[PDB]
Amino acid sequence: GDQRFGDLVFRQLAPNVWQHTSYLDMPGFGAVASNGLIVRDGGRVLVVDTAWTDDQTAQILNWIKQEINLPVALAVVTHAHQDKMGGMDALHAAGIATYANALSNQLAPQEGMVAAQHSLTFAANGWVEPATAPNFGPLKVFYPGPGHTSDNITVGIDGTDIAFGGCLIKDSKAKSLGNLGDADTEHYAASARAFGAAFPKASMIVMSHSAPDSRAAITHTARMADKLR
Ligand SMILES: C[C@H](CS)C(=O)N1CCc2ccccc2[C@@H]1C(=O)O
Ligand SMILES: [Zn+2]
Ligand SMILES: [Zn+2]
Repeated sequence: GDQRFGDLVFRQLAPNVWQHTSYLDMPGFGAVASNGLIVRDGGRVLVVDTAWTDDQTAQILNWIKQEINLPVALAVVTHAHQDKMGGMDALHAAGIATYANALSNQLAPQEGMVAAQHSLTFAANGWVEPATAPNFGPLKVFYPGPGHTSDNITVGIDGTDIAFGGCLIKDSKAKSLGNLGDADTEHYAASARAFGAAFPKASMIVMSHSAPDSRAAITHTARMADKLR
């Protein structure tokens, strides 16, 4: 199931949904996978998260051209860290409209990232303000609260069993929540539970640093975050 294309891996999760995976050495910790999503909506393609680098992100676009051969209408990126936004210039070079949380766009320069072209904002209960996410089709964007970072957002795919927790959610066997330097340890647990509650029909939880898991990833993440309060 893991289709290799250059240095990336693509895995079909549903008839119109694929996981993209790219790798970057984090010295002393290995070649770390980061996952995002590709969704076909009719005659166009939507991307969730870049790869770590421009070159890897251009490879995503080349895979899409070969395996889907439809235009990429937009991309949404889920926080201002390199695994999610490191390939912004490649998306812009391809003419793809890009979207991020307004706070991610604000943070991008200090994080060494190129900002997305458009900013998403969110209602008090986390759902995206629809005028800021035009043409998102089946992508349902939700801000669960601060957790892994203050800007982290999540995305469900309507018409599927899939929701994407990004780097907020760890798998059900993870030993910890990882680096907490940008994290909000007071609010993380509630944000993890809010993601679960936003997407109650998503039995397949996709996340950035582990393979797709059951909803036990959400409960385990929440329980780990409870430990930190
Ligand atoms: C660059 C990304 C942005 S989320 C990052 O910081 N990661 C990625 C996953 C990983 C794996 C091994 C060691 C550290 C990390 C670290 C973390 O989450 O702690
Ligand atoms: Zn991150
Ligand atoms: Zn990450």
